[PDB]
Amino acid sequence: TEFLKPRLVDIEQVSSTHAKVTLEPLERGFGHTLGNALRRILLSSMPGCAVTEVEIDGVLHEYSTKEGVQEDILEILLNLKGLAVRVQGKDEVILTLNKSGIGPVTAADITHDGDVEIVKPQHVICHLTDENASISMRIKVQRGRGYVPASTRIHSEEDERPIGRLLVDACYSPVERIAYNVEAARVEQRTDLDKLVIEMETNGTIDPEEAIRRAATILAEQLEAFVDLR
Amino acid sequence: TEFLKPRLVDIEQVSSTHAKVTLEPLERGFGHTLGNALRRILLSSMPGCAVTEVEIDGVLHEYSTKEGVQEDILEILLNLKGLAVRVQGKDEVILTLNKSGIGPVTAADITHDGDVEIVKPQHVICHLTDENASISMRIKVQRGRGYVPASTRIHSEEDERPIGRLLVDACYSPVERIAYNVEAARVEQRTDLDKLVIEMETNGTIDPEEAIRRAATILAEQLEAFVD
Amino acid sequence: EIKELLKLGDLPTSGQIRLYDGRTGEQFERPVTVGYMYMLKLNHLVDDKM
Amino acid sequence: MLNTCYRILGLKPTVIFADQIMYTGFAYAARSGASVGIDDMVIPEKKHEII
Amino acid sequence: KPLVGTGMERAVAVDSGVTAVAKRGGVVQYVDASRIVIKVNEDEMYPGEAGIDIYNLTKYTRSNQNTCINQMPCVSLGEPVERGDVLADGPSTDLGELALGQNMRVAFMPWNGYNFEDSILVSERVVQEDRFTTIHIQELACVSRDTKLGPEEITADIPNVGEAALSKLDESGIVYIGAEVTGGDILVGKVTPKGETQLTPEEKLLRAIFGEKASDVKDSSLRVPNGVSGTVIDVQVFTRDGVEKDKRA
Amino acid sequence: QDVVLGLYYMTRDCVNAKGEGMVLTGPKEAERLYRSGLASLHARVKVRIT
Amino acid sequence: ARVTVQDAVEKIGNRFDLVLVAARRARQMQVGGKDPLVPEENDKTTVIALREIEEGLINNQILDVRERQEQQEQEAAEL
Repeated sequence: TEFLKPRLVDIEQVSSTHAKVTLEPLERGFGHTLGNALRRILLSSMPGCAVTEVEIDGVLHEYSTKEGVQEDILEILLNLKGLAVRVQGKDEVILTLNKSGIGPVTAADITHDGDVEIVKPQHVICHLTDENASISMRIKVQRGRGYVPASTRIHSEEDERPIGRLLVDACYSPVERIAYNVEAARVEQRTDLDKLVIEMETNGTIDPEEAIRRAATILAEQLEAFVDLR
Repeated sequence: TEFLKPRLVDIEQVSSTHAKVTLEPLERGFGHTLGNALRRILLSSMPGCAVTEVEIDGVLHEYSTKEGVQEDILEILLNLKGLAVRVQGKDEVILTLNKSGIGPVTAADITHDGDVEIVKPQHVICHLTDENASISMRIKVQRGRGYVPASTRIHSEEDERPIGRLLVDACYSPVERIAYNVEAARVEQRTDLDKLVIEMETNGTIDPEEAIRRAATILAEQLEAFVD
Repeated sequence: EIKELLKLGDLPTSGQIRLYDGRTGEQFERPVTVGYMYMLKLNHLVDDKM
Repeated sequence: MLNTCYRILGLKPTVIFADQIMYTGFAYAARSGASVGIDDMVIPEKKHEII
Repeated sequence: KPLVGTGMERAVAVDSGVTAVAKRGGVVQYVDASRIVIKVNEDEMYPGEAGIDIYNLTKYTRSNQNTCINQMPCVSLGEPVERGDVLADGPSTDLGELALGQNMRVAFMPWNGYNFEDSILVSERVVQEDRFTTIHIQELACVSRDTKLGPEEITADIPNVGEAALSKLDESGIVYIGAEVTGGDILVGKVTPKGETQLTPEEKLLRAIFGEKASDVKDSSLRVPNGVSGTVIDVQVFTRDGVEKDKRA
Repeated sequence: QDVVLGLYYMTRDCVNAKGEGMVLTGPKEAERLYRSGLASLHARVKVRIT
Repeated sequence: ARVTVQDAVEKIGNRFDLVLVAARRARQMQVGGKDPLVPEENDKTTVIALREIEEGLINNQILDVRERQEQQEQEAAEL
């Protein structure tokens, strides 16, 4: 056993969404071993927060039309799925949005909770055309992982059935795109030994370094069973 | 987080060299994550011992022909690649093989070292046809892990390469073949789960179960850099 | 004209790219034709047909 | 191959053999990454000559 | 839109009549999901009237194949518009161009025989984006007729019913607009007269055991078809001239 | 369809390729050098088969 | 017996008389409640009947022997 462990070298954060992470030195073949196994956990298993429920006033269903609003309610729900939200303390927060007058309703119009950060405040949700028009809604953000559709969520719970509650497809996973590469390491005299560049392209909330840390933790927790129980 | 860990169920150990392993219930999408990631480490990165060098007397190179011997020297080297060896203490041992008369030269003809076990003694290495004929060789077994061929060694090592030293492909990782399958796991509510089912193929020096255990240990050692 | 347009986007003449298996991570043995085809969902849906 | 196998071995072996052929056949087809491009349709240089 | 069109897309979308087009060019005075009001330029505007065109856009409505028809405004608040431009996009159109489906990254290669005979392997991401998700508006009618024995009622008062079924109905016996429903659930409570039917002794026992004996009026309520399930987007009531009107009506 | 094409691609040989004229212990060591990435499926090789 | 019914056919001969024999034995375990000879191994009465034919336990002639044994024993208790 010539155990040679890699170490986190450099995190080239080009943007808050897109960041490269270089990794060296890796012994031959471990570059692709961790590369893919991590990519899989980073795609599907990464916990995140996502808009689960919405409840707009003057709205009985998502297919209706609201006066003084360019977008149909479905297109508003779409914008709320891609609303970047980070809940710090609790798993479930129900934010309130009341806004009026002529203006594109941005994410900053939502009343921020003590422990809730709206990561992109300039994110568009709805367009108010008429000055007389006012919009009011209650946006529930819950935490989960992966992607939970509204068609899978309308066939499980349904204990309380309040008429006026629109469910939304949850985009819980924060990682949008991920693709690991391999480059020259140029260490001491290892030569063969190289590195592993993990390029991540995420939303706002989950931080590149933090996310890779969590993904390696999930893989190590699955490996407990193969180390401990034989 | 609804973390659902699998646990080792039944280890169908058909032989000491072939054993089946059933895993359940694993979380959906982790069926092929660990199955392949392990397959890779078990193929190329596993440690074990293998014939690296041989040196037969009356032989200047591997292409020559020795009188009173059925197999060409290349076909003898092939038999030494598949010679199962376990070195207990040292990482490098040079075994001596001298034998004569009419007989299939088996692995038991090699002089066993204080700390060297030849695992299949009935393993054929060469056939002596003539009784007057006698074979002598010096077989170097080194340790490593995974599979290092002679092509990936002549390219890397450009150090001592003298004429007559016969280079043989080393099969150190005791694992000969390894395959993982996943179909579909049915549970209570989850129906998109999977049950990893790999059929690792070893030689006998290392236990199938042990090999898996080491490969998961190497993977956890890499996770030490990622803190959690 | 299509190959000329592919060079404007810094894409191959061939319109075939080296893809990699999502499951394993290793490459497929050859370049695979990839691109954007406008597809259509027909009315023959299985919820009605079953 | 399956006609040979049917007459030598029997029914059981052919059913398993036919399956195993199917499995490995699909798998290695996918490995190959065989594809269809416009350059794969080679026209002979001497077509306009023949016409 | 299609990335690889022919150019006939815009001819087809516009001539089909499904897209709301500008009769006269000018500046858009008022924009809304429901309607578009455009003020016309003096040169094309007629001297008599005010010269403000109104386009009340046809909204999420049923088709003959029970599919969706919606007109979305494709011009912004107070935008200068030329005559004969597309003010609002149809169900299968985008900025005037015809949009029958969606374009996507396709790789031609075999895959474990999951694309065996024209079998298609699609990513979860396409299903996740709900881009190939289709709307199916569905029309089910509840009719009170006149049988020999008497006229049929439409009330929430229905024999043999759990509170789960009557929960989404209102006082009149009609489901609320917006209420999600699944196969079995009653949409409109309809009850029909029945003669005093010969109850078999076993049935007469069981009705005398619980006490709830079947009334003169039986049951024929409109309920959601077996397996189908959606959200109620509208209810329309047609009462004959002289017959009792429900409070919902 | 794919099944024929796959066994066809497997069996068919090619000039040298990766690892030509090698010598293997069994059909399992052939899968070992292919999955290890040291030999193409089309390499001419001597193999011991029973 | 599970997938392949060739070994059961090789023991009787006719594919048709096999279905008739297997059904006769299936109906004994279904109604009469006879105990199976091969371990059940959690299979349906149909598969047990094939398994027993495959091994050479159930047969048209053997079933007539065992039917005559149960029948005539009761006929002897009468007479």
